[PDB]
Amino acid sequence: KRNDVVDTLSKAKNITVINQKGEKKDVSGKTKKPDSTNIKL
Amino acid sequence: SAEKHLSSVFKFNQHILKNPLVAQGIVDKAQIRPSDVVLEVGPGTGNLTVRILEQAKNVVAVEMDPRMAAELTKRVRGTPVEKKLEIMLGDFMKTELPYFDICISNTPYQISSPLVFKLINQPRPPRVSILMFQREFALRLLARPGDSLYCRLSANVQMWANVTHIMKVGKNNFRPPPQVESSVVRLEIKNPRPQVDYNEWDGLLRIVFVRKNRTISAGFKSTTVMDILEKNYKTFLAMMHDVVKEKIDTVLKETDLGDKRAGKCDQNDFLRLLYAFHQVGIHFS
Amino acid sequence: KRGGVIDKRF
Amino acid sequence: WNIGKLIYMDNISPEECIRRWRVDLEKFVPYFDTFEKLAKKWKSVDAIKERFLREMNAAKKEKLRAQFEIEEGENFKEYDTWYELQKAKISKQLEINNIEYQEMTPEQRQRIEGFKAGSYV
Amino acid sequence: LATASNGSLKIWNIKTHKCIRTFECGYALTCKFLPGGLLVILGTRNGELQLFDLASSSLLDTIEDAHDAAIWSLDLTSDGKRLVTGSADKTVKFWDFKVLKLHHDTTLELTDDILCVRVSPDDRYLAISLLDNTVKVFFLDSMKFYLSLYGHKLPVLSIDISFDSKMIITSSADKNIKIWGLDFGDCHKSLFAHQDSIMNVKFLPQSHNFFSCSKDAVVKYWDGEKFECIQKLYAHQSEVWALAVATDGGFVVSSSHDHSIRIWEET
Amino acid sequence: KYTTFQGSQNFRLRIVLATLSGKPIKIEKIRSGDLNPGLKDYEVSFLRLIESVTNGSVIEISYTGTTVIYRPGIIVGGASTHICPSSKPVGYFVEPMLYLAPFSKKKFSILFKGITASHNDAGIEAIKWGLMPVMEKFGVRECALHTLKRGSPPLGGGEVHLVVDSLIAQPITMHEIDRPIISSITGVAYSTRVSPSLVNRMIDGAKKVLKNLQCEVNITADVWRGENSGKSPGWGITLVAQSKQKGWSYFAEDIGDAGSIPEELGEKVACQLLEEISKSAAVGRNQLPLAIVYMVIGKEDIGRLRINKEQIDERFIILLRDIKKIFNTEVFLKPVDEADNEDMIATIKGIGFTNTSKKI
Amino acid sequence: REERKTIIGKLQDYKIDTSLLTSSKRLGEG
Repeated sequence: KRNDVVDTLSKAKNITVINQKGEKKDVSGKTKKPDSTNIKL
Repeated sequence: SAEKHLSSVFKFNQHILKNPLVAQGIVDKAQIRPSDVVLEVGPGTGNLTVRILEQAKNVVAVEMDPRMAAELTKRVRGTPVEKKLEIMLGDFMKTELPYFDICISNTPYQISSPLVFKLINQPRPPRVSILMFQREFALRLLARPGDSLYCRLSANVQMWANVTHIMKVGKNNFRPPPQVESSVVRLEIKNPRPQVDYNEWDGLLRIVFVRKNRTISAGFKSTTVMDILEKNYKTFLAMMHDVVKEKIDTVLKETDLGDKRAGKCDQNDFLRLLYAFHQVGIHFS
Repeated sequence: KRGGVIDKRF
Repeated sequence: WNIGKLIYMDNISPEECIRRWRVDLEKFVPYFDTFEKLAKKWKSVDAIKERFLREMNAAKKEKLRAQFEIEEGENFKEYDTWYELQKAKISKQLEINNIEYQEMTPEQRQRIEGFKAGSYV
Repeated sequence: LATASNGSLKIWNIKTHKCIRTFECGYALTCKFLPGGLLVILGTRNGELQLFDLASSSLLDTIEDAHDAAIWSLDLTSDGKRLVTGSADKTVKFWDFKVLKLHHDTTLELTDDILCVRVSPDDRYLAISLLDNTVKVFFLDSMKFYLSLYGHKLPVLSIDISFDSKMIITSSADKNIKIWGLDFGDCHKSLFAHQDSIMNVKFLPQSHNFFSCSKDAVVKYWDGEKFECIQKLYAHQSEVWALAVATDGGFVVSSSHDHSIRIWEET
Repeated sequence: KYTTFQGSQNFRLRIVLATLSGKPIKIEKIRSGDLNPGLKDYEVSFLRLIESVTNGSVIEISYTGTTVIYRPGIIVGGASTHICPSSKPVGYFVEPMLYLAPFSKKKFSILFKGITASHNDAGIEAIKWGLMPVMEKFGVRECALHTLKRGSPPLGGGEVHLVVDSLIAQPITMHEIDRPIISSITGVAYSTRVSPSLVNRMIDGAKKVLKNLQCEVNITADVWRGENSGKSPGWGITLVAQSKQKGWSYFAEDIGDAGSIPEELGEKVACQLLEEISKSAAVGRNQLPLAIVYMVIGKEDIGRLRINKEQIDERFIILLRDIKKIFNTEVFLKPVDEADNEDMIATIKGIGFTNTSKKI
Repeated sequence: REERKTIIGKLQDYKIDTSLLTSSKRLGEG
């Protein structure tokens, strides 16, 4: 039944996963989300 | 690849309340304003979380069991309060938490002591927090000077916040019934934070609470207390064992604190002790 | 319901 | 120019009334002075401070005695039965009515209270 | 037509398409051209402000220490008496012409460097861009902060002010063009117009509609009312660095990394 | 026959007083000399609201619209919805219902739709924290104004729900002869369809004026965004001075237009509140009309309310003349014995009104 | 409290960093 619930977590968008290192990532495993010269040049 | 990442952070390995009044009482004593965002620790199924969401602009739920987070997700899916719930899954003692005005927690007892200070040290802390602790740990927080349970934890927490008992929760109120009784307390963090160094207050509190029912003078008689303190004085001069002995003697004599017991001392008494060492150049930490 | 507004304005 | 009489003489206009002894309720927000003038007027918080909350030891305690009366002293102010309490409230209210009427002038009193019972009319 | 690049300043007649006058200069970042065709102002990365007169065919005055950092943008008031300078120095500086030389009158501190400066056609207020992704609008008469525009994902590259002065459009590296209502600081709409960063967006004079030019070499016409691309016209093979619109709005010019200058005129 | 009134002055009160008194009235010469004579659109809307919550009332409008004859019925209340024309905000229509809501056969549950603020009418925060607490002092234990959606001008689109659960026979007699001591200043700052910075900027302005005070200041930031934030952007603040000793409150409110600086408005409203506290003794002037009306309709008993001299302005006089024409009650004024201040005590004998519509 | 206010206010006059100061946590090392 663990697989049946894991899809629910991935199904929902308003879930943020915290790893051991403390960063915030989405269920899929990707991190959920300047130099002056570079931006204008 | 949801299983790929969630399995790398969890292995997918609790006493559940069944008394509706305490949950209703907890939310009622929160006195949640409509324009307040609530950090909820230990949402569980969501019985407390749903009630908070009704009266809250936003609710941030933090969970440790991926099982229980989904049941929160399923309970609230396709509901008007779905947009107002954000679930953070994983350890939250390491992560820098967001802004929140109130904290309602069915807190895990293992992280009870870290949690109380994380709120206190949280920048711009919550104005009121309804936390549910065990009798032993809670009674230490509520312990007053001169009482048997008066301790370092009481002295440290009491000066950064005021803690007040709300209700008592019996072990029958949960199943499987825990071996210890439970309680609910309200923590009000002081604004502004009393301007005393966090380290210095701990430093003085610790050396005198090694034996709370023993005289403060004796607490400084230990050889290592002199050595750790002597070097601290060498730090003061950089930017002498007999001298630091004499300096300690004058402070305890002049403040008339050398003959009393840490278990029977108030905030002011330690503050005066904290000063008299600063004047003579001794800084604990 | 009894009574109401009678508007004879042209 | 007692305002009590000025109010009820319909012939005098209200604008005529105000000046002698010294616009409409559709506008809920009341009239006020210009912003910059108000800012200058309230540059300091004086003139209102009363409204907001071996010898010097005595000087502290009267301030704090009064503060205790203000802060939490309303919970501390005894009839045997609940019936006596209700009767006490009524009797106190009737007692208050008498004092105001005893203060009151006879020609005014009949205007407010009317012809009390016992009057031959 | 006034053309500015590194170490060179070129003036091009429209009909001839040939350079009437060539002016030596520095690493000019922005070019501005006073009313009446008497003068042109160039701002260099080195910090110098270069002023030329077409009749003189030479520089009048240079102020190397006008801005310690680069003058990343420059604009003029409608009267032309005050010159608005936005630089990497984190300070907006105002230069007032006197008889001709320029003297500094007032400076405005800011938390970040200035990407662009835009003075309204009505001259009531000045809009400032900064690196923190935030646009701020100051009253020009009083130099008091009026309102902010928040929420941009990446810094705004260009700010233009509509003729009615009710709306401004902020073009940012996030690739979304946002129109903002100044009366209350709301974003009426946001459009992902270009696949790459959008440099410049200009209101057509007397028209809410605007052109836009981006790094991916696509230049588009957008209707203010419909809020959709009127016309997609693609000519350049490289990044279109800047775009300028005629006072009448008859013709519009764009410059690309290919060194080709194209004149766009409605039929 | 009919008690006659002239002009549109205190239009809603004259209607409200008639409904409470049950005496038929006539209002004539309503904007006779104006180019557009007769009732405005929202005035007619108000009469429709009166008809909805009452039963058996006869209301007629002259063929020219300049004269109205009102024969009140009984207050019945019930559940209904009212669409408020843009010419006035919801607060204009919610305010008169407060005078009648506690005195109905059935509880008032009225859903109001329209603009939710203006420069000249009570706001939600005024009613919620400035007027309803006064009713609570008069014995209306359960009263609430829920805000479902905020609608700022000119498009509005808000939604506010009025629920008055308490149905009482008549107001308790008022006895307030002392100047309340203010314990703290509280308020709510709100904005719609705009960034939170605007709210944070007003509170900065308000705190600037009020920081000198010796009492706590805590102004709530209520930022409204999304579907429930209405159709137009807008922002405003309300500051309330609270005296926990006896549950008395003083408030001021204004909203920002296009071209204004939030810090200035926060400074003005914070500067504004201090003016009201100086001019007030027991109730604020914007609260006085509600306080006076409740006292006259109490039991046949003498209630006492302390009022400052500043509160006796043109608005106050016309209220006491309108009330006499209906209820024949005269408000008496006596000087206070103190010399530190020049307040006076308003003594009013209630007309012995009783809520006869209610089921028993 | 007023006595507390003097002490905490006076504490500002005598305040120093803790970076090099070894905490009392070292007490048990001996």
